[PDB]
Amino acid sequence: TYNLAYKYNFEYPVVFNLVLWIMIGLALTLIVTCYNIWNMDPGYDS
Amino acid sequence: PKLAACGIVLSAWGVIMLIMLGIFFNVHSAVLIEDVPQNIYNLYEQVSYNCFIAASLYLLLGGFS
Amino acid sequence: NVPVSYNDSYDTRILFWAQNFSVAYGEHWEDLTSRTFGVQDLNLTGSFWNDTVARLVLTYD
Amino acid sequence: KNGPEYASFFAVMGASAAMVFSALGAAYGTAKSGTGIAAMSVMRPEMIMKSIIPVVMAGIIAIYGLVVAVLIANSLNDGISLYRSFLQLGAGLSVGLSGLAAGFAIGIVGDAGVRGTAQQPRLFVGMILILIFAEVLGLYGLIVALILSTK
Amino acid sequence: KNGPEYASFFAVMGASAAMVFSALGAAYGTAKSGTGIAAMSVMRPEMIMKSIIPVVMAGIIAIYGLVVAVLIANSLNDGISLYRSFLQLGAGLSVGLSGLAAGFAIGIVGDAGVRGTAQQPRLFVGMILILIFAEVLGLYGLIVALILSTK
Amino acid sequence: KNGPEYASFFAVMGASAAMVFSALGAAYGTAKSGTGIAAMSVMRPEMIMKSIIPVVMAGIIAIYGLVVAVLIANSLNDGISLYRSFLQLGAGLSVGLSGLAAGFAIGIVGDAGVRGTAQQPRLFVGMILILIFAEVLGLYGLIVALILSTK
Amino acid sequence: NGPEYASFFAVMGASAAMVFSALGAAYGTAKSGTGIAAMSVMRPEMIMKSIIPVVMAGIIAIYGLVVAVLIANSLNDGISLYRSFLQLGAGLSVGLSGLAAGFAIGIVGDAGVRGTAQQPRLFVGMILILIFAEVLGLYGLIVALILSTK
Amino acid sequence: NGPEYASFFAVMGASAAMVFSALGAAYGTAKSGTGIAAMSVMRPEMIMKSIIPVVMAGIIAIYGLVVAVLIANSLNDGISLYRSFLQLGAGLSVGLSGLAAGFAIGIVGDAGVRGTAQQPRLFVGMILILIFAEVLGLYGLIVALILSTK
Amino acid sequence: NGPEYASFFAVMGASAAMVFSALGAAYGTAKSGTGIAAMSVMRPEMIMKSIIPVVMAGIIAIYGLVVAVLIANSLNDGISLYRSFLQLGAGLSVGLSGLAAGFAIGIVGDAGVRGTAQQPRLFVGMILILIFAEVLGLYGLIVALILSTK
Amino acid sequence: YSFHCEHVSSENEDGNLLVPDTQPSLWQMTFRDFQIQAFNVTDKKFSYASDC
Amino acid sequence: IITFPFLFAVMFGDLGHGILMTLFAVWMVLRESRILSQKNENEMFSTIFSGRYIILLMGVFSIYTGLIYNDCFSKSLNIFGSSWSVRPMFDIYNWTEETLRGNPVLQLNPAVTGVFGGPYPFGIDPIWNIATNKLTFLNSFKMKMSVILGIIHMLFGVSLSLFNHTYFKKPLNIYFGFIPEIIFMTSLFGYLVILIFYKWTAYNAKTSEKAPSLLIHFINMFLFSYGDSGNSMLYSGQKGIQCFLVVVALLCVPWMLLFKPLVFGDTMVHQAIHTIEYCLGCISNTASYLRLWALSLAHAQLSEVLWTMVIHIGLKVKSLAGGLALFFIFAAFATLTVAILLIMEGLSAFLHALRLHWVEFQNKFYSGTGFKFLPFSFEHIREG
Amino acid sequence: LPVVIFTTFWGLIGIAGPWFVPKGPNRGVIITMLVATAVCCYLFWLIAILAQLNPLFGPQLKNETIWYVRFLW
Ligand SMILES: CO/C1=C/C(C)=C\[C@@H](C)[C@@H](O)[C@H](C)C/C(C)=C/C=C/[C@H](OC)[C@@H]([C@@H](C)[C@@H](O)[C@H](C)[C@@]2(O)C[C@@H](O)[C@H](C)[C@@H](C(C)C)O2)OC1=O
Ligand SMILES: CO/C1=C\C(C)=C/[C@@H](C)[C@@H](O)[C@H](C)C/C(C)=C\C=C\[C@H](OC)[C@@H]([C@@H](C)[C@@H](O)[C@H](C)[C@@]2(O)C[C@@H](O)[C@H](C)[C@@H](C(C)C)O2)OC1=O
Ligand SMILES: CO/C1=C\C(C)=C\[C@@H](C)[C@@H](O)[C@H](C)C/C(C)=C/C=C\[C@H](OC)[C@@H]([C@@H](C)[C@@H](O)[C@H](C)[C@@]2(O)C[C@@H](O)[C@H](C)[C@@H](C(C)C)O2)OC1=O
Ligand SMILES: CO/C1=C\C(C)=C\[C@@H](C)[C@@H](O)[C@H](C)C/C(C)=C/C=C\[C@H](OC)[C@@H]([C@@H](C)[C@@H](O)[C@H](C)[C@@]2(O)C[C@@H](O)[C@H](C)[C@@H](C(C)C)O2)OC1=O
Ligand SMILES: CCCCCCCC/C=C\CCCCCCCC(=O)O
Ligand SMILES: *[C@@H]1O[C@H](CO)[C@@H](O)[C@H](O)[C@H]1NC(C)=O
Ligand SMILES: *[C@@H]1O[C@H](CO)[C@@H](O)[C@H](O)[C@H]1NC(C)=O
Ligand SMILES: *[C@@H]1O[C@H](CO)[C@@H](O)[C@H](O)[C@H]1NC(C)=O
Repeated sequence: TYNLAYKYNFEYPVVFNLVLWIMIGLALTLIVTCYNIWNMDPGYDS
Repeated sequence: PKLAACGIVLSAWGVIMLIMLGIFFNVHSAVLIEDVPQNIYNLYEQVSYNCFIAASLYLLLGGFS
Repeated sequence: NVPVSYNDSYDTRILFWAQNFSVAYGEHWEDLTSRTFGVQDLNLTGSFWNDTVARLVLTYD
Repeated sequence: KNGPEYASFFAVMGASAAMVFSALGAAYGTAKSGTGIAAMSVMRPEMIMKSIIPVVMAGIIAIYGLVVAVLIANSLNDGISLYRSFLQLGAGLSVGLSGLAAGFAIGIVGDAGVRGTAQQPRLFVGMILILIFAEVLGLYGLIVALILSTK
Repeated sequence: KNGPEYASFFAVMGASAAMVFSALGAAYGTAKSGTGIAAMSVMRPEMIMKSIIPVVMAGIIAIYGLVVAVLIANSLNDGISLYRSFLQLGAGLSVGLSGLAAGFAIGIVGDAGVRGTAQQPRLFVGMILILIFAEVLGLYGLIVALILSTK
Repeated sequence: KNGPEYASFFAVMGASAAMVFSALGAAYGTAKSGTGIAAMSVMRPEMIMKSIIPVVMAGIIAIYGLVVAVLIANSLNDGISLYRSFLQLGAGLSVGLSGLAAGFAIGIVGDAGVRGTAQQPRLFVGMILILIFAEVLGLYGLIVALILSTK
Repeated sequence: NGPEYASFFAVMGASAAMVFSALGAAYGTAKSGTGIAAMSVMRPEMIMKSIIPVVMAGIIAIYGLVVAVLIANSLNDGISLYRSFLQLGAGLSVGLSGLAAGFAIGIVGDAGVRGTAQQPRLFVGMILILIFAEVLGLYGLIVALILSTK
Repeated sequence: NGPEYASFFAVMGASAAMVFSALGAAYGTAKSGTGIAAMSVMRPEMIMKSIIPVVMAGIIAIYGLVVAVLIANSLNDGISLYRSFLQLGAGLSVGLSGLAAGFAIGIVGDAGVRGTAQQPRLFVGMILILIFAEVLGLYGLIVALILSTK
Repeated sequence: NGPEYASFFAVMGASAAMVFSALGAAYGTAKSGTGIAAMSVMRPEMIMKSIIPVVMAGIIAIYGLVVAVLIANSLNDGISLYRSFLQLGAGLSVGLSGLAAGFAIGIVGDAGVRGTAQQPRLFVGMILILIFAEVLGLYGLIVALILSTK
Repeated sequence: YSFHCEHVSSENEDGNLLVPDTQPSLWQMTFRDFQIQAFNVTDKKFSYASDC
Repeated sequence: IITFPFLFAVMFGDLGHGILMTLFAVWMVLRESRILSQKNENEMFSTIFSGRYIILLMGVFSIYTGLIYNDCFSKSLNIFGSSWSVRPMFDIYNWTEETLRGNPVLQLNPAVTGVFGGPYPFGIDPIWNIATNKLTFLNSFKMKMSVILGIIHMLFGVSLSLFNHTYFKKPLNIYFGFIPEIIFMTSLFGYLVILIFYKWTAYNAKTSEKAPSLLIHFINMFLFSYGDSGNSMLYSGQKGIQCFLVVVALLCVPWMLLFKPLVFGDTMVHQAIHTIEYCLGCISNTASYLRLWALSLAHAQLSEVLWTMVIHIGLKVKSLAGGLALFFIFAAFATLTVAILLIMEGLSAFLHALRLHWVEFQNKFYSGTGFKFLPFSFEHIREG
Repeated sequence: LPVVIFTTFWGLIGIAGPWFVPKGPNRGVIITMLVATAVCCYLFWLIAILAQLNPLFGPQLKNETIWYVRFLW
């Protein structure tokens, strides 16, 4: 009577794809933003 | 010149700081119980024996400098 | 509390657990998880086993 | 009544991204225009206190994100509904990424607007009028975060 | 009749993406064509207030996304159907990414137009004629976002 | 008769892509071939209004996508079959990616055309005859989207 | 209480409040530290008045170390999934908004100390821009406080 | 006791405490080691005094050694999932904050010894900015000892 | 014993200790060895004096070989998952820290031998920097011996 | 392996696993948890679960 | 002269470094005769010697605030105290020898009789330094005291702006520049420092485990949403008085704006900047005083890591600890506590006690366009 | 109670402080130095003895430090 399954919720493909395609949509938006401020090129001789 | 000059102010601090560490371990202070691996008081004085022979060892560096 | 467990030999066979077995005829909802996995005395009339076909019959009266 | 246990994840990501993406816009408006102060001030020292208007107008962008990052963080309860937490997610992106654009525009037109005032002082009343249009992009995104999050 | 729990995600995304991508287009129109005002200012400073036309054209792009971020966020209920929220996802994308394109076209023509007006004053009637064509790209996305949000 | 609850995702994604991808092609042909107006305006200012055809012909690209995206948004219905909604995703890709690429060729030929007409005015009937062939490409995507959406 | 993997998102808020904040404090020190080395060959008297963008950028690491202590002291066994997501958003909003304030100090403090060598009037104006560039790291702190008390 | 895979996150914090801190200690030694060669052809007397910015980067490596020894001595088969998540965040916050601290040392130590060749007065000012970029690795030490020993 | 897939993570610690310390030793002998060729045209005397960055880059390769033999001799059919996680992190700790140390040797050893072509006073200073880039592989060794021999 | 799912209810909304043969069905049932195994039950307990 | 070494001492407070900071400074003032005989040295002895009296007052003040919270090289002292007593915990709570296993970290109980009596005559009791929940007490104390020092130093700065008007005889400037400024600060922020003082005296450990939070009730003043059973009210009639204290501050924005320009286009727009740099600036100035809590925490945490990792390995050795081990441990410890814990922490606390005067104190009264006197004299020609 | 003791022992300086001051040219500075030292240092003590008065927590002690100060206090 032992060895019951781990109880994944029924909406597991929804919550997996809501987290995955946001946290790599907010990481690519973060990486592209911090890439442009790192390489700013203000112009500095004077 | 400066390595001879920096050594005396470190030794003058080395005798002041480590003597007071010797007296604070002789009185068996309750704040310093992390450094101890009536019987426990004897370990405290042992560290005070340890500190003092290094506090006196900084006097030799003062005379050498 | 424990799952339903049918056996024909000394070895055990098909076994089935649920947390809320509930049925409805028309619009009357009747919960049956208190008569199934706790009562320990089920009417498993023909619970077949053949290693390629198995049936689990639960009857409630 | 009470939502699921994962439901407050999306409302927290609307609270952080309303401050992360709006500080990343206000950092571009401060850095790109503030380097324009360092090049202008070598030849015209009298205009170092009138040219800090593009760095105070990019500082309102981070205030636009801080207000709704607090306002989202007060509507956070244990077990909020999944509908109520997507509103905080949709309010955080619509003010962070909107203030990221508003801080990128203020940095560009604030940089050129103070490179040009060192050669033409009549530009300075026109530089404010473009810095007003580039600032209300953070204000337009604010009043969508005020409408979305308060439902 | 009632929609699922995750159904409100796609409509609060179209509320944000109508404001995020239209402010990202209005900021490109303000930055790229605000760089050109500082280039025409150093030689022809009478045409400063008359050259704010390419940045008031990009300001209408920002309020195209503000209207349908209010039209979507006021049409939100808990448990809206999955069809009724998919309508307001494409109503947010077809006006954000249309105003994003129409802001790339305003900022490029507004940059070359006000730098060519400094050397040829007969271009100002032509630049303001191209900016009508580049502003109705955000308007064609507005009248397809209103026809999607209302149903 | 009633399809799945996510069936209307693919039709609105075709109504969005019919307007988004056409506005990107209409903004390329306006910004690229409107940059070419300001280069020929400085020396040959009498050919300004005659050379607004490559931003007019790039504006008909956007009204090809507006006609399809209105027909998809009017043929939308709660509980559409999964067959009928993919017919309007293929109708959105047929006029979306057509107007994206046909609006690219109006930009490149229109920018190269108005600079080669201002020096050799015999090329004006030769520029408009290449732009016609790049504008019927946007109409091949239109009249195959009218077949698919009304199928 | 909560599940066993609930304490992962809270220690990713204690780490990312120190990783992403010491990365912003490193960029404000490195990009402006080359501003001191290029300036001082011309004007070697301002190497004590002009290290103030380095000292200002040494607070972005301290703003993240403070949040990484409130999170790592509120960690106990069996925190809920709700209370652990609050400490993840308190660690990103003070780390990635300290990465923003470390950019705007490192770019302004670089060019600001070149322009102070050629003209000493900029010192009142350069220190004023570093006020507006440091409060981006402070606004992320007071939204990390309002999340971590819940 | 905990699950079978629970020791994966604690050893990954024992490796990343040494991997990412040696990657910062190498960039502080390699980037400021090319600055010794460009300094050498002008001022040969400043050789032994310019080994200080690679000494400071050498302490970044032992900041990650005293956390990787600390994790790899407290390892046991069957540690809980909570206790091993604490040592994953103890190695990520002392490695990636020593990678940032070693980045800023290699940049102000490279440019600092370029300006020391043209002017010897910068050497007391270069050694000040090397301290402020050193404590970014020390701030990651004091948040690693909080997370690991608790 | 343990599961059937358990020996995968120990083999990927035996091979990552080798192929990442051989990539560090590749960059050590190739980037410094291309500086010996540019030094040789004007100073052909100190050719044998300049194999020291190439020798100390080969020490990094035998640091990874010792751990990879030590891991591959501690393998059994059916080890625990805890033991094979220990040797994965013992392979990354000497592989990816030897890749950092071998990158640092190849950079300062390249600029060092091009600096001793124009001034031989750098030679006693070039070797003293390379010991600091040598011990980053040695620190990765003594954490790999601690992790694997548990 | 065994099966496990969280909703094996009837009354088809999007993806409910128990579908009736004719749609005006009088019977409806609902499992808020579910775990069944056949043909390899060993030692009177479930195996690893092939989840739904 | 007082408040700048005092604000340096709240964020750099240590009795051990309070000894070293003044002993470096007493050496620079008692031996200053032979130092003026020398021409010049490096700027680590030229700029430091020019401020030899500033560092002297930073030493004697940080001995005091390095005694309030005990913190002497992160070690603490007993002067007639330790009011937390562990022995009643073993007796009345029926709390036997189980300490060994079970729970290895055990927390005391203040509500049971005998454990806490008297709040330790002078300062912070040293039971916290040997506790492991030390930081969750200090962060409730050092943060709330960073606003108490942040309001009464900024209310003192606006009280010096009244005499900038009544001496120059500009009584118009009082009724829009001092009276609505002191109403806007006392109703919002001067109520906050008496809301912090209220929670210290009202709630004890016996009653009110459901204690209110001061973060929420301050935000719920601005956001008018009142009524929720999560956070109980601090006192009776809180919805009555706090709605009054916010609406008296709301009318101060028209009181500063609409009633000054009646004397026009540039005194309405450019002098609205004088209101909005005070309107949203006063909130961002109060929160800017949290940097004397962050620096006080980062200095107190750096003092542990040089003791419990450098000194402790030289101390916790069984047989040969104080011999050849501790001679080289302390000589490397004395270099690490000077170069890190006294130079950069003494310079990080130096600037952020200085920028709190330039921006958060000299913006309320100090305008400062200025022109220096520079009298013609021969004091340039001293010896060279 | 030291609260009624230290209110006048830090109240001597600042009230009897300006009463006994020499008539030199440093009167306006030394009185400012004596009064502000009495205001800052006493209020620093005042907001520290009020934090521990009516507390809410207890010192979480290590296990070796459960039985140790029973012999020491
Ligand atoms: C203060 O008003 C402003 C308002 C803002 C922020 C937003 C909306 C109103 C706008 O987003 C809406 C959408 C568009 C619209 C209608 C704006 C009017 C703008 C102002 O007015 C043009 C100009 C103003 C500079 C402009 O007015 C010039 C003074 C000018 O008068 C000079 C003329 O030579 C110029 C040709 C003429 C044209 C541009 C309208 O206006 O700025 C402004 O900040
Ligand atoms: C004012 O904006 C105009 C139209 C706008 C706002 C709105 C949408 C419907 C439009 O968005 C879409 C693009 C309409 C469309 C697809 C063409 C309409 C074209 C007009 O009809 C030629 C020209 C054109 C008449 C005119 O602009 C030029 C004066 C000119 O006529 C001068 C001629 O000498 C030149 C030869 C001629 C070309 C067209 C033959 O261009 O403009 C406009 O009125
Ligand atoms: C190469 O062998 C040396 C160290 C090695 C190999 C260290 C590692 C293996 C690792 O085990 C150690 C732990 C890395 C480490 C923590 C070194 C600390 C200090 C030493 O002490 C300054 C210098 C020092 C004795 C000396 O090399 C420098 C030449 C010098 O110190 C002396 C002077 O020229 C110069 C004036 C001084 C400056 C900057 C004041 O730098 O390490 C050595 O020598
Ligand atoms: C067999 O391959 C050689 C070494 C190999 C492959 C070693 C591996 C087993 C490796 O695992 C390591 C690197 C073992 C090791 C550490 C050898 C060190 C030096 C070698 O010596 C023993 C040099 C050395 C004799 C010689 O090559 C140089 C000419 C020189 O003798 C001349 C001196 O001017 C020079 C300064 C001195 C320095 C470079 C050591 O070495 O050679 C070799 O042949
Ligand atoms: C769930 C949301 C995740 C997806 C959101 C993506 C939206 C992206 C928004 C902005 C990214 C653009 C930032 C790059 C700035 C460009 C700089 C430049 O071109 O000068
Ligand atoms: C199940 O096994 C037990 C134990 O051998 C046996 O007594 C019982 O009769 C079996 N069940 C059936 C229905 O035969
Ligand atoms: C689920 O089970 C609980 C008790 O186990 C019961 O009270 C409840 O009625 C069940 N759900 C339904 C829908 O019957
Ligand atoms: C098992 O039983 C089923 C149903 O009675 C039957 O169809 C099948 O042939 C049987 N198989 C064997 C191997 O007896």
